[PDB]
Formats: sequence, C-alpha cells, structure tokens
Amino acid sequence: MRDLKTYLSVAPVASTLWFAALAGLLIEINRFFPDALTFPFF
Amino acid sequence: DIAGLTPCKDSKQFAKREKQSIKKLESSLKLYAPDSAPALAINATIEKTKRRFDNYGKQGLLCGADGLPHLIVSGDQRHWGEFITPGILFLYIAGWIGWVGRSYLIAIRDDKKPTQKEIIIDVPLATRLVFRGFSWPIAAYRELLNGELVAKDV
Amino acid sequence: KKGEWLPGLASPGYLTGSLPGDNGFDPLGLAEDPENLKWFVQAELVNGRWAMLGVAGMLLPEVFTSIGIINVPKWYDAGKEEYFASSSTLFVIEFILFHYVEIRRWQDIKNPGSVNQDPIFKQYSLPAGEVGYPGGIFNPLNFAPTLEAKEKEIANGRLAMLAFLGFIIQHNVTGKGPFDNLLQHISDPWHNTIVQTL
Amino acid sequence: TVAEPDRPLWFPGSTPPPWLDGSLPGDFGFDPLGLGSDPESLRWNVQAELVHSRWAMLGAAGIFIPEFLTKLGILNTPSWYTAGEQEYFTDTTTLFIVELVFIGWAEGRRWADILNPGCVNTDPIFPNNKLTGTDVGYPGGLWFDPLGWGSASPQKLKELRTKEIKNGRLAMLAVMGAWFQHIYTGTGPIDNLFAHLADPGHATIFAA
Ligand code: CLA
Ligand code: CLA
Ligand SMILES: CC(/C=C/C=C(C)/C=C/[C@@]12O[C@]1(C)C[C@@H](O)CC2(C)C)=C\C=C\C=C(C)\C=C\C=C(C)\C=C\[C@@]12O[C@]1(C)C[C@@H](O)CC2(C)C
Ligand SMILES: CC(/C=C/C=C(C)/C=C/[C@@]12O[C@]1(C)C[C@@H](O)CC2(C)C)=C\C=C\C=C(C)\C=C\C=C(C)\C=C\[C@@]12O[C@]1(C)C[C@@H](O)CC2(C)C
Repeated sequence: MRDLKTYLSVAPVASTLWFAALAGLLIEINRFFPDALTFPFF
Repeated sequence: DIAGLTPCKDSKQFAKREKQSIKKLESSLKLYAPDSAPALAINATIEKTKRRFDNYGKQGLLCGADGLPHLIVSGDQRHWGEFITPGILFLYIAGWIGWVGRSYLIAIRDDKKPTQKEIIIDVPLATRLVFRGFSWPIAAYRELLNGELVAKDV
Repeated sequence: KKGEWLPGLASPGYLTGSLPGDNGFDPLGLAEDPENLKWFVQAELVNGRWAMLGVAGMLLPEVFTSIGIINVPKWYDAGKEEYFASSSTLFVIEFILFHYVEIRRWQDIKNPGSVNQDPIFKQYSLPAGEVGYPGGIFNPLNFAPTLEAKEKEIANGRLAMLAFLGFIIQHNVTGKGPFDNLLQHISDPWHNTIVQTL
Repeated sequence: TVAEPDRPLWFPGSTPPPWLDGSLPGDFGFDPLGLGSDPESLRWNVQAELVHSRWAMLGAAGIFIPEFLTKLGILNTPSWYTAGEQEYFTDTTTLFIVELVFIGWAEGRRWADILNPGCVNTDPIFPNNKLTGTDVGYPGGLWFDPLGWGSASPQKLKELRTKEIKNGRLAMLAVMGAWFQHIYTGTGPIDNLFAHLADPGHATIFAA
C-alpha cells in the first residue's frame, strides 16, 4: 500500500495524472469558451 | 483603422467568409435526414461558427484585406485583450509554476538523497507548496529585495 | 493560547504571539523572514486603515442619501461629478502631498525615530513611539495605544478590507450600491442571492 | 483494544491478515487487497467506513421508509431518485451552497479531529460545553451522545460499535441496491420487492 502510493508518485505516473488533468481542464474550457483570440472581459 | 485595417464588423471579406463557411456546412447538411445525428452535429458546427464570427466582430478585432483578424500588439489600449491582458495572465501562471518548482527544489535540496525526490515526487510536500504560487509575485519581489533570490558569487 | 484561525492546525513558529492580531495565519509563508514580517505589519496597518475610511465613505453617504437626509452621488458615480477644480488638478495636489507624507513615513519604517520632528519648526517634535503608531500631534486625545486597542484596529481593518473587496465585486456584478444590495437581499433573501445575481 | 485471534472470519479456514487482530469493531479479517495494510491508512479508512456507514443508514431510511409509506395510502412523497429535480421554496443550488457551508463547518471540525485528536472538543464560543468522547469517530458529548449510551465499558462498546458498522455495511449495499434497481427496473425498490415476492422464480434480474 505504502509502496503502491510510492510507485504512483514516480515521475512518469505523476506526469500522466498531472497532464491528463490539465488536458481535461483545457478541453472543457475550450468547450464552454470556444475559439477566442482575445480576453474579452477587459 | 490601425495599420490601414478595418474593423471586422465593417469588413465585406469577413462577412463573405462567414457566408461561405456556413453555406459549405449546409452543403454537407443537405445529404442527411434532418432528424439524423450527423445533421444535428452539422447544425451544432453552424451555430458554433456564427458564435465565432459574431464574437470576433463584437470584441473589436481589426481585419485585413483577407477578411481575417489581425492582432494589434503595440500596446494601443483598444486592443489589450489581444496580447497585454492574456500576456499578464500567462506571466502570472508561468511565474506560479516556476516559483513552485523552485520552492520544491529548495525544500528537498538538504535531504539525504536529493535526487530521490526528483524522480519520485514527494506529493505531500508538493501539495503544501503549490499554493505558494498564488502569491509568487510578492514572494519573489521580497526575495529580490532581501537577497534570497540570487545565489551569491556565482 | 493566542487564537487559532484553524483550530487543529498549529501556528507557524515565526508568529511569536507578540504581534497584535496574531491568529497564527500565514499558510503561504510570506512572513517567515522577519523583515518581510515587519514590512507586512506596516502594510496591513495602512491597507486596513485606508480600507476602513473607504468602506465608511462608500457605504454611509449611500444610506444617508437613500434615507433622504442628504443627496450624495454613489461612491462609484462620485468620480464623474463636477467639482471646483479640474480632476487633473485634484490629482496633482493629491500626488504631491502623498509624495511628501508617504516618504516621511517610509523614512520611519527604514530608520525609526528619524523623521519624528518638524523640519520647519525645530520644536514640536514627536515622542518616540513604535513603527506604525506615531504619537504626539497624531494622538491629540492621547488614548492609550495598548493591546486590544491595536487588536481592535487590526480587526476592524481586516473586516474593512474584506468589506471593500465585497463592495467592488458586488458593484461589478449587480450594477448598484452596497446598501442597495443589502436592501435587495433583506427583501427576499432566499431568492435574492449571488446565486440569483449571476 | 482487545485482540481477538479465534474470531469468526469472512473466509472460514483462511488466515486473517496481520493488521486485523480483532480489536476493531466489525473485524472479520477482510482486506484481501491490503488497503488497510499500513496503520495510517487503516485508521483513515476506519473513519471512512464509519461515515459512509452512517450516511448510508440515513439514506436507506430516506429511500425505503418513504417509498414504503407512499406505496401505501399514507404519504405522497415522490421517488427518491427524482427528488432532486423538485422545486422547493428556493433553487436547489442555493440550498446546496447552504449545505456546503454548514456541512463544511461540521466536516472541517471532524477533519481537525482526525488529524489532531482532542484539539476540537471545546465550543469556540461557550467553552463550558465541551465533548466527552476520547475515541476518534465517536465524539460523545450532549449533542452526539445525549443518552450516554456511548460512554461505557469495553466489550459493551465493542458490541454496540460492531452493531453500528454491520448495520452501516448492510445500508451501503442497500442504498446502492435501490440505485442500480431503479436504473435497471423502472420503479421504486418496494415495487421490485413486491414484483419479486409475487414470482421469485421469474421476476428477477432475468425478467429483462
Ligand atoms: C517597439 C517599441 C515599443 C515599446 C517597447 C512599446 C511599449 C509600450 N507601448 Mg507602444 N507603440 C509602439 C512601440 C512600442 N511600444 C509604436 C511604434 C506604436 C505606433 C503604432 C505604438 C503605439 C502604442 C499606443 C497607442 C500605446 C502604446 C502603449 C505602450 C505601453 C503598453 C503597456 C503598458 O501600458 O504598460 C504595462 C501594463 C501593465 C498592466 C503593467 C502590469 C504588468 C506587470 C508589471 C507584469 C507582471 C509580472 C509579475 C506579475 C510581477 C513581476 C514580479 C517581479 C518583481 C519578480 C508600453 C510600455 C500604450 C500605453 O502607453 O499604455 C498606457 C498605448 O497607449 N503603444
Ligand atoms: C465583508 C463581509 C460581507 C458581508 C457580511 C456581505 C454580505 C452580503 N453579500 Mg457580499 N462579498 C463579500 C463580503 C461580504 N458580503 C466579499 C469579500 C466579496 C468578494 C468575493 C463579496 C461579494 C459578493 C457578491 C458577488 C454578492 C454578495 C452578496 C451579498 C448579500 C447577500 C449574500 C450573498 O448573496 O452571498 C454572499 C457572497 C459572498 C462572496 C460571501 C463572502 C463573504 C465572506 C465569506 C465573509 C463573510 C463571513 C462572515 C464571518 C459572516 C458575516 C460577518 C458579517 C456580519 C461581518 C449580503 C448582504 C450578493 C448581493 O450583493 O446580493 C445581490 C452577491 O451577489 N457579496
Ligand atoms: C485599501 C482598501 C480600500 C480602500 C478604499 C478607499 C480608499 C475608497 C475610497 C473612495 O470611497 C471613497 C472613500 C469615496 C468614493 O466616492 C470613491 C472611492 C475611491 C471609492 C482595501 C484593501 C483591501 C485589501 C484586501 C482585501 C487584502 C486581502 C489580503 C488577504 C485576504 C491575504 C491573505 C493571506 O495573505 C495572508 C494574510 C497569509 C497568506 O499566507 C495567505 C493569504 C490568503 C494570501
Ligand atoms: C457500497 C459502498 C462501498 C463498498 C465498498 C466495498 C464493497 C469495498 C470492499 C473492499 O475494499 C475492502 C473493504 C477491502 C479490500 O481489500 C477488498 C475490497 C472488496 C475492495 C458504499 C456505499 C455508500 C452509500 C452511501 C454513503 C449512501 C448515502 C445516502 C445518502 C447520504 C442519502 C441519499 C438520499 O438523499 C438522496 C440523495 C435523495 C433522497 O430522496 C433519498 C436519500 C437516500 C435519502
């Protein structure tokens, strides 16, 4: 259990989790706010 | 307007592009039964197209003779949304990331085996440190003044 | 027991408990270095005081106007009004004066006690106080600057800084005044809320 | 706090894992994936199983009792599955934000208790009130144990806590049961019960 959390902390796994979260986030942002060349809220 | 451009709300070429795009998607739409799912998808792309061109027209983008938005990065206050404002947002996020990573490296540097935490992340420490990036500009400014930002005689 | 902003959580070691308003709250470690802690003590003092005055001058003229006792423009609409001087002139006045005063205060932050006397009148100096609490002419009623007095100054300052934040963001979303917002809420609270405001 | 070597296990004949000695209430030796293998995670998961158990018991009540009464000529309460869509005296979102604030307070103090046992027992306004519990997950005090049934001898507290955890496990399985039933079948759980009682050989999973 402790060893498994350790394995899940290793560089490639933490990287896939981190960038997968980041990708879902950016995808959803471009889903609710698509296109957009500018920051329109000023 | 600026640089000889014209607002995209006033550009014939811009409206011609919106027209030709929409008619193109409708040419694809004529092939499918209007109740079908490909039809609903092409309708969604059409609505998204209208939203796109209408938003570019609204927010004041200038167009070239090509009928396409051109960005004014000179700093002209009418166009800060095109670079300066997203640029400040970027610098905030990038400064956040780098400040947090630097905080982690400083935190593990006196460990008995530093490289050990560079290949296997100390996630509790990382979670403790991620939100320091929220105030990274004050922290880094204070470090610059205090002399903790730059290593001495390097 | 000096008070805990998070009950379970321990205090940072660098928050001794000798500072007024010390509830052990520095989760991002901004005040870990002591010079940072001094500077931020003065910063919290000045932001808190200006925030108290500002929140007052934004909220009370409005409630007076809405009651009808007086007629004063909204705090955000006060800028557009006509005055006996060009707003540019007003700005240059304000800038010159603040440029003098703030730099004297700053001289006290760096080298305490150094600016305590009138540079014009060599008499009429200030007594030796603590950085951020000038005595003498600045305390005509000669109140006792003790704990609980400073703690109340900091408490009202923090509540007023939060208050100001609420005023600007509120007015941004609602397009009205803060007391107008309070009336709208007290009207039908379960149906007049930031939920319905968005 | 009493080891129980010869306790009845979930898998008769099997050997219990060394981190389950029978001291915990509801210890049948079941952790085949070693999820409570280290003491820290077992502590955490004991609190988890407890909270899940209590929420699932309240939920089993809120599904099964009103569905059962409204199935009779007693109440008019709607189906638990669709109760979220209903319009109450205000919008559900603002109700939910209320919920996140107050529940956030309670869960926050419980949180401080797990991370720092005892540090959270005093009323931050009226200190003379306080809480009597000395074990995490069983806070005691006038609020959470007014009848005092919670402060008692060991072996009695082990009996009662075992009852609580077993009821809560059953209730977890039952709540998810009504969930997957209402998704699979088209009715409330009591209709599944009656339809099954009429023809148990046929009206089952395999009637669809
Ligand atoms: C190629 C040379 C050049 C340069 C360098 C500039 C530079 C600038 N121009 Mg100009 N421009 C140029 C050519 C140039 N221009 C030409 C040839 C034209 C003719 C077309 C124009 C016409 C033009 C116009 C009409 C205007 C400008 C404006 C501006 C300013 C906009 C940015 C600003 O307002 O401040 C910066 C804005 C901020 C909000 C500052 C905050 C950002 C912070 C400091 C960075 C964040 C970092 C981080 C968070 C903190 C750091 C921490 C650290 C201590 C570690 C800027 C200084 C505008 C201006 O004057 O603005 C008033 C404007 O009116 N430009
Ligand atoms: C300084 C304290 C304070 C007080 C008591 C109020 C009071 C009120 N706010 Mg405001 N607000 C505040 C701060 C405060 N706010 C801050 C700091 C912000 C910036 C995020 C906002 C931004 C805000 C928005 C966007 C809106 C309100 C709105 C409202 C009204 C309805 C409440 C609501 O809809 O959700 C409340 C919204 C919040 C953001 C709450 C944040 C306040 C924090 C949690 C401090 C309060 C905790 C404190 C210990 C409890 C009360 C203490 C008080 C007696 C001093 C209400 C009269 C609504 C309104 O104007 O009605 C039309 C609404 O749209 N507020
Ligand atoms: C100065 C100020 C407001 C001043 C307002 C003024 C003068 C108003 C002036 C006028 O109204 C008049 C009177 C008349 C009107 O007609 C015109 C205007 C112009 C409107 C607010 C400060 C407001 C300041 C605020 C809100 C500061 C908030 C800081 C926070 C919350 C920091 C918290 C933490 O930093 C700690 C402490 C520890 C870290 O580890 C973690 C984090 C969380 C980072
Ligand atoms: C089943 C469940 C969990 C099951 C977990 C299992 C089997 C894990 C087993 C193991 O891991 C161990 C232990 C050890 C490992 O080595 C091996 C395995 C095998 C992996 C949780 C349910 C948990 C269920 C919960 C918490 C239910 C709570 C219900 C609430 C709060 C109320 C909801 C409602 O209010 C609404 C929303 C609307 C109303 O109309 C109706 C009501 C019902 C009132």
